[PDB]
Amino acid sequence: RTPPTKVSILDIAGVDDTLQRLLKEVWFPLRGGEACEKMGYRYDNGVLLHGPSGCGKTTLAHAIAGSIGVAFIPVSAPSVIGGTSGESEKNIRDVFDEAIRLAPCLIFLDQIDAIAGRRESANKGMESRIVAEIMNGMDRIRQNTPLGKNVVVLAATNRPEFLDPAIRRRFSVEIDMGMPSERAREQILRSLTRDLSLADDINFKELAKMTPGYVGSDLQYVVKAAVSESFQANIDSLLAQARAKHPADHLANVSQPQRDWLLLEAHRDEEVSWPSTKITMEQFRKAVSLVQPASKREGFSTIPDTTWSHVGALEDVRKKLEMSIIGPIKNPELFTRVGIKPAAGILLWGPPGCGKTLVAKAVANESKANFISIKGPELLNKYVGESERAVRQLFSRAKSSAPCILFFDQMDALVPRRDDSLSDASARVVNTLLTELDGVGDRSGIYVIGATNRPDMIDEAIRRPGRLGTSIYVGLPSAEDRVKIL
Amino acid sequence: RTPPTKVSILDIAGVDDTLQRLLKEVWFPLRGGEACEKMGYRYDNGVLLHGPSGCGKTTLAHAIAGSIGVAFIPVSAPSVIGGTSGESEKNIRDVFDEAIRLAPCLIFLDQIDAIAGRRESANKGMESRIVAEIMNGMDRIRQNTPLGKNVVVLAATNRPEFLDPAIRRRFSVEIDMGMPSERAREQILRSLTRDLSLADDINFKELAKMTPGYVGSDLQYVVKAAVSESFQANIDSLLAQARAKHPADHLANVSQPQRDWLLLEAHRDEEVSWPSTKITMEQFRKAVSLVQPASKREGFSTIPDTTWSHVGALEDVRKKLEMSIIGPIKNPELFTRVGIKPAAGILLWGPPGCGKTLVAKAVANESKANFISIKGPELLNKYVGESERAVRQLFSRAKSSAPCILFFDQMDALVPRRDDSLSDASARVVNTLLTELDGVGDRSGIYVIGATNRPDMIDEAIRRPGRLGTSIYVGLPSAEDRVKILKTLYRNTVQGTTDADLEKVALDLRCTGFSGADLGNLMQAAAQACLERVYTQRQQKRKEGEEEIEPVITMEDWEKALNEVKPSVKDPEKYMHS
Ligand SMILES: Nc1ncnc2c1ncn2[C@@H]1O[C@H](COP(=O)(O)OP(=O)(O)OP(=O)(O)O)[C@@H](O)[C@H]1O
Ligand SMILES: Nc1ncnc2c1ncn2[C@@H]1O[C@H](COP(=O)(O)OP(=O)(O)OP(=O)(O)O)[C@@H](O)[C@H]1O
Ligand SMILES: Nc1ncnc2c1ncn2[C@@H]1O[C@H](COP(=O)(O)OP(=O)(O)OP(=O)(O)O)[C@@H](O)[C@H]1O
Ligand SMILES: Nc1ncnc2c1ncn2[C@@H]1O[C@H](COP(=O)(O)OP(=O)(O)OP(=O)(O)O)[C@@H](O)[C@H]1O
Repeated sequence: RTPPTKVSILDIAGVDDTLQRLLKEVWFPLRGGEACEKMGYRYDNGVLLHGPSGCGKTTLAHAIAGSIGVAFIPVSAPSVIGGTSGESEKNIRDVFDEAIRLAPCLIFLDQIDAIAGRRESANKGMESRIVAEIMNGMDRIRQNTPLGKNVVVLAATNRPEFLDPAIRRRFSVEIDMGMPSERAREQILRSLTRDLSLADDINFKELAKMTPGYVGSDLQYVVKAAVSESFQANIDSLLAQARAKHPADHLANVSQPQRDWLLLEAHRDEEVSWPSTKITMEQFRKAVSLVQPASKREGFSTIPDTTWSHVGALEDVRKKLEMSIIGPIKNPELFTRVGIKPAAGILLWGPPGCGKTLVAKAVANESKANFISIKGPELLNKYVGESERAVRQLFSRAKSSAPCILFFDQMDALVPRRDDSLSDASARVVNTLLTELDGVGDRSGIYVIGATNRPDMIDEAIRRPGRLGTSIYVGLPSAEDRVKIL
Repeated sequence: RTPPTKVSILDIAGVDDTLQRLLKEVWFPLRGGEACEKMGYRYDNGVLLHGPSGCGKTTLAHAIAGSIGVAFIPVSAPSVIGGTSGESEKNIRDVFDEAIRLAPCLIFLDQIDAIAGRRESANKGMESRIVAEIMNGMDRIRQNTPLGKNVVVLAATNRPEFLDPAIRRRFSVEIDMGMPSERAREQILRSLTRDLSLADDINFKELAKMTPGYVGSDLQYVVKAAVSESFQANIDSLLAQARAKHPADHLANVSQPQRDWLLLEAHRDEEVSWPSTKITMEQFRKAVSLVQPASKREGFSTIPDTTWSHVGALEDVRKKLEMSIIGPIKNPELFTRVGIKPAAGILLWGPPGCGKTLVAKAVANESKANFISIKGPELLNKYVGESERAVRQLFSRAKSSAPCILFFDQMDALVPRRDDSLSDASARVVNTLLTELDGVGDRSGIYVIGATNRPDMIDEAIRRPGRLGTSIYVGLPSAEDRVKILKTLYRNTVQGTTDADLEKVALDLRCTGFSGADLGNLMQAAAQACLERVYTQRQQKRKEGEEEIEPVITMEDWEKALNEVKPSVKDPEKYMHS
C-alpha cells in the first residue's frame, strides 16, 4: 500500500492558466467517479509536463496528489530496473496491475527519457522491450476503464525531442511549464517568504521587477542567500565571545580564518542561544549580487566600473543613448502608453580609440543590465555546420535572459562579403544574422550595439531600420571637449 | 484455458477494402473447417498488420476474435520472457503446443520487433535462439494441419524494416492499415459519438471536411475534448455553491486557482448530482483548436495575428496570392471541375524590409493553414549524411500533414552554388531539394514560398515551372501607398487622430524617397522627440510649482524628426536590372 504525502499547495504560484487547465482535465474523472460511470463517456488518460529543470514539475505533481487526496504511486527513472533480464518487465506489470486494482490513483513517471528514449538510439534488446511493456500496460488500462477504474498517468520530462514519437502519440494532454513574468516572480517570492519575518522596508514588488531571467528555483535560492547574510552578526558576536573565554594569546594565530576555526573546535559542547532577527532590503540586494542566473556558464561578462564621469564630453550622444536603452528598461509604462515598440539596435562608427567600446559598457552599467561582447571572428569554425548553430544559440541565450545588451565589436569583417560573391561560409553566417535580427520572434529587452572603426564597406541591408538603424558618429575635433578629457 | 473477449465491432470504420480482404482470408479456414478437411487443399497461415502507432491494429485483432467467436491467445512482446536462460524457450513451445491441441484459435503477436529484430543487430545468444524457436514452431503447424488443426497467426508491427527478412518470408499475407480520407473520418466520428447524445446543430460531415491530417486516435481525442468543454458549466455552479456554504470571507484567497482548490478540499464527503447536458457545434470547434495533430513534434510554428489590414496597399499582389493559395485550399471543387493541378510555389523578390516575410505569414493566417519557416542555413550539420536526411524528413512531415505553407527565407545562400563548381556539401543539398520539388513528391496541399532580398545570383533550374515559377516583385514607389502605410501604423495607438496631418507629411520631398522601414523609423523618431518635450516641461512645472501626463503628439514633433532622418536604400538599379 502507498498512501499520499503532505506537501504545501500554497508554495507554487505564477502558473494561473496552466493550473486551471490541469484542474479541468483531472478534477472530473477523479472526484466525480460515480457520475462518469453512469454517463458512459470516456476521459483523459495521460498528462505530460514539460519545460526546463527545476521548474517545479515534481513539486506540482506531488502537490496535486496531496490536494485531491488520491493514492500516489511514484515511478522514478531507475526505480523499476533490476539485476536479471526479466525482473524489470515483471515489476512494470506489477505496478500497472496493483494500480488498476486500487482506485483513485495518480501514477507519476518522473524523468521519462531515461526509460523510453528513441528506439533507434538504443541498440540494446532490453530497452526496446521496456518501451513495449509500457505500451501493453497503456492498452490494458483503456480496456478496463468502463467498469470503475480511475487512474491518471502523469509524466515529467526536460526535453520532448529525446522521447520516442510512439509514446508521444499515446499521451494526449500536454502542459508547458515555462518561464515566469514580473507578476509571477512576485507571487513566487511571497510563497517562499511566507514562513519568514520580513521587515517593513522590504518591497517584494521591487525585487521581482529587478529580477530578469530568474526561475522558480533561482528565486528560492535568493531567499536562502538572504538568510545566510543576516546571520553574520551572530558569527561576529561568537568570535569576540570565544577570544575572551579561551584567549590563547598569539599562539593560535598565523592567519584570520584558521584562528576562528581553532576557537570553535576548542568549545565543542558549548550550546548558544540565537536571537531571531529581521532582514533588510540591503541584505536582499547583497544576496542578489552573489546569485547566479542558472545560466552562468554562458558568454556572460560582468559590467565594469565605467560610468559617465569616465567619458569626457559627448553629452549629446549620452542623452540619445539614455532615450534608446534606459528609456525602455526603466520606463516600460511610458512606452506602452505612447504606442511605440522598444528599440532594436545602434551603430557606433568613426576613428579608432574614441571611446566606442567604453560607451557600450557604460550604457550597460548605467542600466544595471547584462552585457555580452563578441569581437570580430570569434564565431567561425572549420566545419560546415557549427558557425550558424552557434549564432542561433547566442540569440536563444539572449531571449531566455533579458534585459541585456549584445555588443558586436569590429563588424567590418562579416558584413562586406555580400555585395561581391566570394565565400560560401561567410554567406551563410551573414544570412543567419539578418534572419535573427529581423525574422520570427526576437522580442525586446535585448538591444544590439555594433561598433566599427571602418564604416565604408558595409551592406546596406544590415543598416536598414529594425536591424541596426541608429547610426551614431563618435569623433573628436573641439577645444572645450579636450579640456574636459584632460 | 483462454476464452474470447467482448469488444465492439461497430467501433472500427474506414477500412472497407482491407477488412474485406481479411474476411476472405480468415473466414473460410476458421468457419468451414469440415469443408477444408474434406477437400485437402491448403490455406493461409500468417497475417501481418502494419502501419503507424494507434492505427487500431490491436483493436482490429481483438474485434476479429470476438466477431468470429474463436479462442484468443494474446502474445505481447515481453510476456514470454523469463528469468533463467531456458524458461523463455520452454514457454514459446508450450504456447504453440497448447494452441495446436485446441482449435479453432487466433494467436496474436503484438509488437514483434522487440522479440524478432534483425539477427545481425542482436549480438546476444538468447535473442537469436528465440527467433529459431519461432521458426521451428511455424514448421510444426504446417505438418499437423491436414488432420483437423485450424490456427491462424496474426501479428502487428509499427515498422517493417526492423523485422528480420527471414520471418518476413515465413509470413504470407500482409495488410496495410494506413491513413484515412474525408469519408473515412466521418465514419470514425460516428463510431465514437455512438454513446453520446448529440445536439441537432452538430454536423459530423462538416467536422470531417475541416479535419486534414488527423488519425483514428486523434479523432477519438477530439470527442473526449468536447466532453471536458461541456462540463465547465457544472464547475462554475459548484464554485458559486461552495462560496455560500463555507464563506471563509477573504482569508481563503491570495489568487483565483488556489481559492477554488481549498473550497473543494473542505467539502470532501459531499456528493453532488450532475445533469446530463448536450454538446454544441461551438464546443466542438473550441475542442478542435486545443488539439494536437499527433505530429506537433514536427516544428509547428503558430500563425501570428497578421491580417491584410496590417499591410498597406499591394492590392494586386493580395489578389494574386488569394488565387494561388486560398483558391485550392478553400475551393477544391472548382479546381477539379476546370481541370488544372493545384499550385506548387511562389518567389517573393525585391528591396529589403518591404513586407516579404509578413506576406508569407499573412497568407498562412488567412487560409487558417499551418506555417513553417526555415531561414537561411538552419539545415546543415558537421556530418556527411544528416543535412540531406533532414531535408527528406521535412518533406515527409509536410506530406503527412497538409494544408501547410513551407517558407524559405533568404534563398540567396543555397541556390547560386550550382553555376560554378565550389563545394560538395552544398551540391548534395541543392540536388536533394530539386529532387524533392520536381521528382515524385508534390501531391499538393503543401505550397512552397521563397523569399530573397537578392534575386541576382540564383540558378534558373529552381525558377523553372513546377518548382518556384511564380515570381512576385515586392517594391514601393507611390504616394497613395505611403498614406495607407502611415494610417496603418498610426492605427495601432490605443483624444486626437488628425487625418490632414498624415496626408501633408506624405507630400514632402524627403518622404518621396523612402521605404516601409523608413516610415516606421520616422514614426518612432517623432514619438521620442515628443517624450523629450513632455519630460522637460513636466519636471520644470512639478518641481517649481504632481500633475498629469500627456501622451499627445502634434505636428511640430513630426516636422523636427522629419528634418533629421535620412533614407536607407540608395540605388534601385541593382534590384531591377539583375
Ligand atoms: N515554480 C516554483 N515555485 C516555487 N518553488 C519552486 C518552483 N520551481 C522549483 N521550486 C523549488 O525548487 C525545487 C525543485 O522543484 P522540482 O524538483 O519540482 O523541479 P523539476 O522541474 O521537477 O526539476 P527536475 O525535473 O529536474 O527534477 C522545489 O522543491 C521547490 O522548492
Ligand atoms: N573619451 C574617452 N575617455 C576615456 N578614455 C578614452 C576615451 N576615448 C578613448 N579612450 C581610451 O582609448 C581606449 C580605447 O577606447 P575604445 O576601445 O572605446 O575606443 P574605440 O573607438 O572602440 O577604438 P578602438 O577600440 O579601435 O581603439 C580606452 O582604453 C580608453 O582608455
Ligand atoms: N481506426 C480506428 N477507429 C476507431 N478507433 C480507433 C482507431 N484506431 C485507434 N482507435 C482508438 O485508439 C486506441 C488504440 O488502438 P490500438 O492500440 O489498436 O492502436 P495500435 O495501432 O495497435 O497502436 P500500437 O500498435 O502502438 O499498440 C483504440 O482503443 C481505439 O479506441
Ligand atoms: N507594408 C508593410 N506593412 C507593415 N510593416 C512593414 C511593411 N513593409 C515593411 N514593414 C516592416 O519591416 C519589417 C520587415 O518586414 P519583412 O521582413 O516582411 O520585409 P522583407 O521584405 O522580408 O525584408 P527583410 O526581412 O529583409 O527586412 C517588419 O517588421 C515590418 O514592421
